Amino acid sequence: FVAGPLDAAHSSITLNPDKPVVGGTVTAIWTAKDANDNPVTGLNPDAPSLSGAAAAGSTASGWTDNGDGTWTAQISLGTTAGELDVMPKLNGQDAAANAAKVTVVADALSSNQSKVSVAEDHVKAGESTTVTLVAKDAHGNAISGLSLSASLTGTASEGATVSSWTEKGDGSYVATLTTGGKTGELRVMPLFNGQPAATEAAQLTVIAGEMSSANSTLVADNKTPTVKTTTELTFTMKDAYGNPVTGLKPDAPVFSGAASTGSERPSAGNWTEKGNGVYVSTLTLGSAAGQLSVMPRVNGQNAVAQPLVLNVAG
Repeated sequence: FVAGPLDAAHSSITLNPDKPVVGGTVTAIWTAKDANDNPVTGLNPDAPSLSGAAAAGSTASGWTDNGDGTWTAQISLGTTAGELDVMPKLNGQDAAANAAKVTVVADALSSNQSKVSVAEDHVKAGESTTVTLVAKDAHGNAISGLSLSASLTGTASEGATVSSWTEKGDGSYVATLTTGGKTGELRVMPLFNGQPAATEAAQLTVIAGEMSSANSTLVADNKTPTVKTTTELTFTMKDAYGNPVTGLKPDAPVFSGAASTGSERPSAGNWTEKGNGVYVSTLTLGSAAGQLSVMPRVNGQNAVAQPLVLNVAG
């Protein structure tokens, strides 16, 4: 017998498969029925209606009437990943109860389009920085849900580690890179299925750690200088691992004791780094004789365990 008019509330649409890849194909299967659930054939349907991010550049063939109430169309997908919503239409009106929805997935990870970056390109020994991976396919689609690892290379890779990765959405992933006690060059390559996930490794320099007052020393060329004369100060600065702390100018030292109390106070001149982590300054003694305690300062902190003690001669 002849079926009644198409009824959208009794009709449906399916897309097969779910998760097709960009540039691939997806099949649309529209089940057309009347209000008595009888199949509907011999219609003149409009072209399939495509929406969502993945509809861009996607094209549909005409609908094939299978003679059983099912109508099939092939969709050639564009290169944009994301949601694809498909609704059949008859004279501009919806011809199914709901649109069919799939996620069109990005293609294989492209090392050329993907990028790795480090928040700081100089990191102090023992400290950490953030590594960011932006993972993409050849068309520039962001790749979600990746399981990642990392490869560390270079002089400073021994003792350095990378944490678990955190996905931040839109194919962005972050991890913590912790350096160890070894200074020098370090390169980080995020890995996907054991292969490089980026064009080139992010590069950083591991520099000396925070200064260690226990490993640092201050000496003078004369332990008994006369009032108002000078003595050369030699300040050797190291981190907790014994690395020399280079390129870091100390502050003015702090003076206490009898020899710091005269009308003329002792004063240290500018520090010059003359050796690797070795800073030299000229100390001009004050007008008062007696014991002088000299405490070097670096970034507002005491730079040695115990002060240099001088006995200033009258």
